Amino acid sequence: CVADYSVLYNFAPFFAFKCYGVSPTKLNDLCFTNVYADSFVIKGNEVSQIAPGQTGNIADYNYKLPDDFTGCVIAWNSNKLDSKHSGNYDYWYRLFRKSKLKPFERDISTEIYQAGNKPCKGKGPNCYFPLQSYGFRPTYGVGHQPYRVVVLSFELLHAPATVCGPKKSTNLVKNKCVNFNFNGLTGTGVLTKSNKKF
Amino acid sequence: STIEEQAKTFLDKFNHEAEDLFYQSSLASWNYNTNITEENVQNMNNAGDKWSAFLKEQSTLAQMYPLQEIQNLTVKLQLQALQQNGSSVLSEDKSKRLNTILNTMSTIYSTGKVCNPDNPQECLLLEPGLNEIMANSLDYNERLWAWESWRSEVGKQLRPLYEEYVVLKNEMARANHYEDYGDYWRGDYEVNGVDGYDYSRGQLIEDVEHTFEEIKPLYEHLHAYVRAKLMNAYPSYISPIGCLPAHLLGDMWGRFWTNLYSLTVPFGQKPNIDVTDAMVDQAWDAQRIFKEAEKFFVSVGLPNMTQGFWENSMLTDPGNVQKAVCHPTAWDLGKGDFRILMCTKVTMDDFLTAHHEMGHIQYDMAYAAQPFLLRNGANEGFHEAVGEIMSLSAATPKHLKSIGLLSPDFQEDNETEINFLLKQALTIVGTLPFTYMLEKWRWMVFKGEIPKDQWMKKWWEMKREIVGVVEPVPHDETYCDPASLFHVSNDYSFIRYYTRTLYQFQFQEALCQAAKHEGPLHKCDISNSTEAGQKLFNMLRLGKSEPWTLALENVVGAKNMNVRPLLNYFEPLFTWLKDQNKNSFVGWSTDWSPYA
Ligand SMILES: *[C@@H]1O[C@H](CO)[C@@H](O[C@@H]2O[C@H](CO)[C@@H](O[C@@H]3O[C@H](CO[C@H]4O[C@H](CO)[C@@H](O)[C@H](O)[C@@H]4O)[C@@H](O)[C@H](O[C@H]4O[C@H](CO)[C@@H](O)[C@H](O)[C@@H]4O)[C@@H]3O)[C@H](O)[C@H]2NC(C)=O)[C@H](O)[C@H]1NC(C)=O
Ligand SMILES: *[C@@H]1O[C@H](CO)[C@@H](O[C@@H]2O[C@H](CO)[C@@H](O[C@@H]3O[C@H](CO)[C@@H](O)[C@H](O)[C@@H]3O)[C@H](O)[C@H]2NC(C)=O)[C@H](O)[C@H]1NC(C)=O
Ligand SMILES: *[C@@H]1O[C@H](CO)[C@@H](O[C@@H]2O[C@H](CO)[C@@H](O)[C@H](O)[C@H]2NC(C)=O)[C@H](O)[C@H]1NC(C)=O
Ligand SMILES: *[C@@H]1O[C@H](CO)[C@@H](O[C@@H]2O[C@H](CO)[C@@H](O)[C@H](O)[C@H]2NC(C)=O)[C@H](O)[C@H]1NC(C)=O
Ligand SMILES: *[C@@H]1O[C@H](CO)[C@@H](O)[C@H](O)[C@H]1NC(C)=O
Ligand SMILES: *[C@@H]1O[C@H](CO)[C@@H](O)[C@H](O)[C@H]1NC(C)=O
Repeated sequence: CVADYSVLYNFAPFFAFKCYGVSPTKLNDLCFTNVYADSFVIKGNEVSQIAPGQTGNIADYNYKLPDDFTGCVIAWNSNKLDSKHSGNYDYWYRLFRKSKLKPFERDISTEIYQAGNKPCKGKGPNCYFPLQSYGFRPTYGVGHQPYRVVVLSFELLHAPATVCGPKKSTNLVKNKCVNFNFNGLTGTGVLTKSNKKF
Repeated sequence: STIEEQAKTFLDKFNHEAEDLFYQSSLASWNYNTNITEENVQNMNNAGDKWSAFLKEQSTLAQMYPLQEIQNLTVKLQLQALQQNGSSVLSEDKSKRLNTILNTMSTIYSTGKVCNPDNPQECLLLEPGLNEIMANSLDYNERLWAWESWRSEVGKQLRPLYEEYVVLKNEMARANHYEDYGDYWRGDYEVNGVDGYDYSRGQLIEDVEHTFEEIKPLYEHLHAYVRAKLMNAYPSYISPIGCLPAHLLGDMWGRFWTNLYSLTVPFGQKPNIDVTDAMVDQAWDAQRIFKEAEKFFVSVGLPNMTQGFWENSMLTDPGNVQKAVCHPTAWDLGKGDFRILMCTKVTMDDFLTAHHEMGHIQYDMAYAAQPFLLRNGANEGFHEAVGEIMSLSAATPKHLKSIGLLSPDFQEDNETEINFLLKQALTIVGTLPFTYMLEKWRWMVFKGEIPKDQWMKKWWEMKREIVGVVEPVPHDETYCDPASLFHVSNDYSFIRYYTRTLYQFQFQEALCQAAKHEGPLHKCDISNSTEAGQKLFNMLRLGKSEPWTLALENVVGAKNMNVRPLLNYFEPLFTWLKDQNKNSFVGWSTDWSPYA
């Protein structure tokens, strides 16, 4: 399809919207193989922990990515929409994972926090459950609020792109020497009205 | 595999749980504080119960891993905290009796009342008038009657209760790793694990005696002046050199002589440096004062308060059914929520109190990033000192000129600084004797040196000696003067202040020295300083990962306590005391008794 990248600039200013493996000026005029739309919620302090290559203690816990992640990851606050004065214990996250994760892999498969002499597994001492409830409040300061984040990977690879930015046009001038371009038909001349029967 | 790996796996969830449940309990308590209703009381109580009970499930597994194979020392200190403040030894009966004694002590002390003389018709409590009858009323007969009646009506009831409480605490400490509950209080400053900074428990008695004696000549010099001024208004009652009666102190416990500022004034004709009168003229209010207090931290460099704090903190008393208690509290809840619940009037004293309260919030916010189990100062007194130094620095005439309420035309001379020096000494120097004597008597009563029937006698043996104040009416074993005191009747260690006062002066002199500031030590503002602010911020975010000796050596390059900054601060006042008391006797007559 045709993907325009001025849509978010219409929207609110997303705080940690950054680009690493792409060209910011050529975004609207670059072709990508596909688009990936990983969208999740992070708290403010560990938002940057979801980083390309620099996998934070949360990235290896929840969602990792390759070193050369091409595209842009957009992060913004969702406090007022997704915060309750009683604590967002419905919004959970594996705060207690054990090792490194792998790119494009949900943590729905639970990685039980098992580290100790106990083969206990599941939940409990030395066998804790990795999942932790965010417990968000709209009254919290910075670093403890639900920054909703999305991974918009701009993958461009061997498969044909077919996902590029739009192209604008200009007016039509007749009976005047001019240059022209019609879907890639260069040339100069005088354009008039014809009576052919295509 | 190892002890540390399993311990940190165990602590991973417990750190978050200690954040969560403690925040829930503190939030219930804070909602009750902002909204005093019965249901808020129930929420506070239930949240505290659930939090403290959940502490047991993790302290049980904390003792499961002993403390003799720990090399990080984070696990070691955190497990020591778990096995001390979430563990106990007393059986259900002994602990129940202890808590019942505490509850009865609090009930009698708070609900105790003294009626007007020769009449049961009208009766008053301690807070409404007794703190003000001593402070304001000066009549001999009325004050003597109120003092005798109140002290009797508290001590006579509470003394056997304290005799039972001390024995129960001694038994609990004996079952603990302490010799006695006196040693249990002596173990608060203890340090272990790091050689060269470990604190010996036996030094606490030895250290205090070192400096206090050297400052004893000063206090009696002050006593050489007070008895001169008091006899100005009380000629017949007071002996020329004898001990002072214990019912005209101006306060119930003889803590301060500053409230006698008018009585003990050096020069009563120079007006005070007052901006409260000028506050109205310049349309000042609470928000302006608090914003300039924030600007103080802005100029020094410490991070300022977030708008989330200013939005929710109650600056003024709502009144009506939305009643509260505006006592200065620097609430430490965490999760970015640090709020101040204190009602502020348009005065310079409330300005000082606002700085004092905001300092502790600053410290808590600075070290909040540390683990919740180590989110503590070096000891009890460092947290107080953090706000106390800024509160003291908020008493500088030059920065008050910078405020604008006090015009720059104000002048510096003898009677705009010496008048403040005497007030500051009466605040600081005058409290030292009772401050040390209370801890001394508590140590003596808990240790067991004194026979029971002599417990009160020793209490009145050192009153004539250390403070130089004698009772106006003898009090036997039935009476208990410390039972009328806040800390003793409610089991609160009083040793925190006798060290915070020593630490704050060193902190203030370090700030004044590293910033290249000249002039007398009573003129020092750190608003336009960066080295002092940075060197304070170095300690601000450290947390509990250091002891108090090491942290104190990170201030002035000296591990242990000292008194040189305190002597230097009142050094012109020391010269004043020496000069003006040439013909007045130095000391006090213990044997003298005004009660015939
Ligand atoms: C181990 O567990 C125990 C629990 O038993 C903890 O002990 C508590 O420690 C806190 C922290 O000091 C104590 O709280 C203190 O209470 C003082 C008394 O306040 C009462 O009275 C006033 C009226 O004067 C009321 O308004 C108030 O609501 C209370 O009813 C306060 O004065 C203290 O505040 C001081 O510090 C702040 C800065 O933090 C200053 O701004 C203040 O001006 C003031 O100087 C303080 O809040 C509590 O009382 C202790 N409980 C018991 C039972 O003793 C230990 O802390 C814990 N050990 C750890 C965590 O290491
Ligand atoms: C002894 O205990 C302390 C406290 O538990 C341990 O401190 C922890 O040390 C690790 C690494 O030394 C820190 O991880 C670091 O995190 C930062 C920021 O995410 C990152 O940039 C680094 O690359 C590293 O991953 C960890 O944050 C820190 N914990 C705290 C609470 O400060 C210490 O490691 C323990 N000693 C040993 C030998 O393990
Ligand atoms: C303080 O708490 C009381 C009760 O805990 C609140 O009173 C309730 O307020 C809600 C909200 O308006 C009403 O729906 C209830 O009917 C009230 N109940 C009672 C018994 O008054 C009170 O509003 C709280 N104060 C503030 C400022 O919110
Ligand atoms: C710290 O610096 C500020 C600004 O440099 C000082 O504020 C000035 O104070 C003088 C006298 O009080 C006034 O005449 C100026 O108008 C003030 N300037 C500004 C920009 O406010 C402040 O006085 C300094 N601190 C101290 C203690 O003097
Ligand atoms: C004080 O807080 C405000 C927040 O409104 C912030 O903009 C400002 O930078 C802070 N001052 C300093 C010195 O950090
Ligand atoms: C007052 O200050 C002046 C400074 O010029 C000093 O000489 C004088 O001794 C002071 N007065 C007293 C009583 O100390």
